[PDB]
Amino acid sequence: GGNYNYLYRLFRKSNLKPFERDISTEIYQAGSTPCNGVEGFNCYFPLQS
Amino acid sequence: IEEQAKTFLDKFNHEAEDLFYQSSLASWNYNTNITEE
Ligand SMILES: *[C@@H]1O[C@H](CO)[C@@H](O[C@@H]2O[C@H](CO)[C@@H](O)[C@H](O)[C@H]2NC(C)=O)[C@H](O)[C@H]1NC(C)=O
Repeated sequence: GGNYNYLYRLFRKSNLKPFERDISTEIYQAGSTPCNGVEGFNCYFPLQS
Repeated sequence: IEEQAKTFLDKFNHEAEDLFYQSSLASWNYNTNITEE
């Protein structure tokens, strides 16, 4: 049925420094636009499973 | 802009591969063992 408890990050502003760690979940940001916390056109969560 | 389309497809390429899997795995269980359930 699928083990959906193992996630990974697939969007970030900039690549990590070595041995750096980032557990935030603040929404992403597509083309120029606000998007005050809410998916939609060009914008969406940063974690997949 | 074009870089917005690349980030659109990556979101697509991850959600589709799992939803196509289960939708084709359930078509296997019907094809090799027929019930109506
Ligand atoms: C066809 O497959 C289904 C499901 O894969 C089988 O139905 C039940 O499967 C569960 C497993 O989750 C068993 O615990 C039940 O005992 C099964 N039902 C019955 C009536 O045995 C079904 O058995 C398969 N078809 C055949 C002919 O074995």
